[PDB]
Amino acid sequence: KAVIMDEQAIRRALTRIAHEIIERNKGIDGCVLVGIKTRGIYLARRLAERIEQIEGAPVPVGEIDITLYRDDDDEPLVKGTNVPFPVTERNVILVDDVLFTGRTVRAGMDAVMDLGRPARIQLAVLVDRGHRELPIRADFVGKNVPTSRSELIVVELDEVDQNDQVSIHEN
Amino acid sequence: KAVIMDEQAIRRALTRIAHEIIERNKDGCVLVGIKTRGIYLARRLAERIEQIEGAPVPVGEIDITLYRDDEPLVKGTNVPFPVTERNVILVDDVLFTGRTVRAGMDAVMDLGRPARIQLAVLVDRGHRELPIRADFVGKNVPTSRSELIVVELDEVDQNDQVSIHEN
Amino acid sequence: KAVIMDEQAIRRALTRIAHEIIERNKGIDGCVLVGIKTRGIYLARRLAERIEQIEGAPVPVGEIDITLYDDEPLVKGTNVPFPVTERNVILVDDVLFTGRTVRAGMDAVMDLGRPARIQLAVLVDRGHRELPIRADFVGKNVPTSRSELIVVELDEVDQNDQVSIHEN
Amino acid sequence: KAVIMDEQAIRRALTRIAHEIIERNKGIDGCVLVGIKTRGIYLARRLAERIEQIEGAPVPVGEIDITLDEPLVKGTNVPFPVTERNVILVDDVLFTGRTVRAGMDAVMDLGRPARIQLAVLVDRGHRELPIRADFVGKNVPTSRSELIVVELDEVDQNDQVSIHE
Ligand SMILES: O=c1ccn([C@@H]2O[C@H](COP(=O)(O)O)[C@@H](O)[C@H]2O)c(=O)[nH]1
Ligand SMILES: O=c1ccn([C@@H]2O[C@H](COP(=O)(O)O)[C@@H](O)[C@H]2O)c(=O)[nH]1
Ligand SMILES: O=c1ccn([C@@H]2O[C@H](COP(=O)(O)O)[C@@H](O)[C@H]2O)c(=O)[nH]1
Ligand SMILES: O=c1ccn([C@@H]2O[C@H](COP(=O)(O)O)[C@@H](O)[C@H]2O)c(=O)[nH]1
Repeated sequence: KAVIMDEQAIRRALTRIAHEIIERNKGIDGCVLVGIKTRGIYLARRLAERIEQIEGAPVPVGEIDITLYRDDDDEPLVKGTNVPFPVTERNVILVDDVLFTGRTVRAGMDAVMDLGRPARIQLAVLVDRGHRELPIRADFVGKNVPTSRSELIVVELDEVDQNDQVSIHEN
Repeated sequence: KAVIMDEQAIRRALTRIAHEIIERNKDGCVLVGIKTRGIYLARRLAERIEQIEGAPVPVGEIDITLYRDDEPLVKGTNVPFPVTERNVILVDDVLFTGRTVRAGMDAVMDLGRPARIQLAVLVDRGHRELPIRADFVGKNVPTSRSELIVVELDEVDQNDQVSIHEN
Repeated sequence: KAVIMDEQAIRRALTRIAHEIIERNKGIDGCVLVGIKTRGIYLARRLAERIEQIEGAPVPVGEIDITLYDDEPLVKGTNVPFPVTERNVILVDDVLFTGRTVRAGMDAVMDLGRPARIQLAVLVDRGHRELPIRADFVGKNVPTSRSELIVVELDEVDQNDQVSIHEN
Repeated sequence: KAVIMDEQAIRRALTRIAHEIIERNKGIDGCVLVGIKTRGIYLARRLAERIEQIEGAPVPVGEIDITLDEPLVKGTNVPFPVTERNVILVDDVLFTGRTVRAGMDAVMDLGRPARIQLAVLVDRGHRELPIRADFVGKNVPTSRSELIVVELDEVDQNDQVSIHE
C-alpha cells in the first residue's frame, strides 16, 4: 500500500475541476452532474457545492447505480437511475472516482442516452489510472496515476470512510 | 474551401498509423471500418501492416446511417471473424461529435466481447459531444461548427484529398 | 478580426491557472512569478493577487524586459528583487507563439541564479512552436494560421480586458 | 530493476519516429539531425539511416558534446550550416530537460535555425524546465529515485532499455 493523494490534494483537485467545468461551459447554464455509483455520487455533490459557491447558482445532481468492481468475470450493468430532471439538450457531466477500462463509464453513458438526447456528455474523474479498453476519455481529470495491471486504486471519501485519501495496493 | 491534406500527406499519415498500431498492439488485432470511407482506410491500413509484418490482418465492416426523430444507427455488419477476446480497431475518416463511433462501438459489442476496442481516424476535427477519443489520429484539424471536412479517396472519388468547406 | 476571449473568460482562465499553480506545486512554498514584457508583468501580478487570496501568503513578482531588434528577441533588463536559486520560478507571458521570447526569458533567469524549476504560464497558446518549449499552464489554446495575430488587451494599459484575432 | 524495451521495441520505435519526422516536415528538405552525447549520436545516425531508406535521400548528422552540476557544452561538431534549417536534436532520455536546453543553446550559437525540434527514445518525466519532445519513443513513468538506462549495440553490444536502483 501507498498514499498517492491526501485530503489536501483531493480538495485541491476538486476545486480546480470545478473551475474548469465553469470555464469550459461558459458558466453553468444548462449543466447537470450525474454521479456514478456511491463514490461518484459523493464527488458530484462536492463538485456541485463548489460550483454554487463560485457562481452563486445551484447545479442539479443525478445518480446512476452500477454493479461493483470491488469489495469477478464482469461486464457492468446499470441497476437503476435517479435523475430527477430532464437531460435533453443539456450538458451532462458524468462523475466517477477512477477511470480504468472505461467500461463503467460506457454503461453510464448508455443510461443517460436512454433517458434523453443530451446536447453533450462530458466526464469528470478524480483519478485516471490508464489501461483503457474502450475509446473513452475524461474531460476533467484530478490526477493521472500510472499503474500496472495488477495494482488497485482505492479512493476513500469522508462521507463513508471518514478520511479523504487515495492509495495504491499491489494485489 | 481549402485543401488541408494532399495525396502525399495522406499516404504518410496512414503509414505512420500502421506503425503505431503495430507498436501498441504487439497476437494480432483486427480492423473494422465504418461506412464506405472507413472501410477503405481499414483496408489500406491492413495492406500496410501485412507489408510491414508479413501477416494478414482481418478486416470487417459496419454500415451506418441516419434517421429522423437525430441519431445514427447501424444498418448492417459484415464481420467475418469472431471478435471475442480480440483487439478491435475501429476505423473512420473523420471524428466529429463521436456519435457515429459510439454506434459502431455498440455494434461490435453486440457481436461479441472483445478484449479491447481502439479507434483510428484520419482526421479529428474536434467538437466532441460524447466522451470519446481516438487512439490513432492522422491529423488534428481545428474547425468551427459551421465548417465541414470532406475526405476524398481514390477508390470512390479518384483523387486522394482532404479539404475544408463551409456549409 | 474576431473576439475570442472577453473580460469574463479572461477572469475565469486566470482564476483557474492560479488554482493549478497551487495544486501542481502543493502550495506556494518557494514559488515566485516572473512576468515577461509589459503584458506578462500585468498577468503575473494578477496571478499573484489571486494566489494570495486563495492561499493567504504573498507571491513575489519579478520582471524581465524583452525587446526586439526572423528578428530575434533580446533581454533588455531585469528587475527580480529576490534570489531565484532553489526556487520554483514561473514565467508569465501573454501569448506563446514560436517560443523564442520565452527562451530568452528562461536564459535571463538562468543568468540570475540557479532555480530548482522553471515553469511557464501563458494566457494564450497559439501554436507554431519553433523551439521545443511548452507551457505548463495555459489559459486557452487558440488555433491560428501563420499570417494571423493574437492581440491581448489588458485593463491596466488598454482599459479593456479582451483577446482578439487580427489578420496580418 | 526491469527491462522496459527490448531490441525489437527499440527498432520499432525508431522506425516510427522516422516516419513521424518525415510527416511532420513534409519530407526531409532542410532537415538535419544533431545528436547529444554518445548515445544521442548513435540514435541520430540510426534515424538518418532509416529516413534515407524511406525517402531515398541522406540526412546530415551533427554531434554535440555535453558534460557535467550544470551540464555544459564541451564540444560542437556540426559540419554544415544550421541557419534556416530544421534541426532535430536527438537524445536517449528526457528527464529534467537541462541537457536538452544546453544542446539548444549550442545550436543557437551556431546560427539561426528555422526550427529546433526534439526526438528522444524515452521520456521519463520530472521536467524542471518548460521543455518537451516532439518525437518520443516511449513515455516511461518513473519515481525520482529510479534511473533509466539505455543500452545500444554500438557501445554496449546489446539493445535494451531498463529501469534501475
Ligand atoms: O482500480 C480501480 C479500478 C476500478 N475501480 C472502480 O471501477 C470503475 C472503473 O473501472 P472501469 O469500468 O473503468 O474498468 C469505477 O467506478 C471505480 O470506482 C476502482 O475503484 N479502482
Ligand atoms: O466534418 C465531417 C463530419 C462528419 N463526417 C462524417 O460523418 C461522421 C461524423 O461523425 P460524428 O459527428 O458522428 O463524430 C463520420 O462518419 C464522417 O464520415 C465527415 O466526413 N466530415
Ligand atoms: O501572435 C502573437 C505573437 C507574438 N506576440 C507577442 O510576442 C511574444 C510571443 O512571441 P514568440 O516569441 O513566442 O513567437 C509574446 O511576448 C507576445 O506578447 C503576440 O502578442 N501575439
Ligand atoms: O534516467 C536518466 C536520466 C538522465 N539520463 C541521461 O542524462 C541526461 C538526462 O537528462 P536531464 O536530467 O538533463 O533531463 C540525458 O543525456 C541522458 O543520457 C539518463 O540516461 N537516464
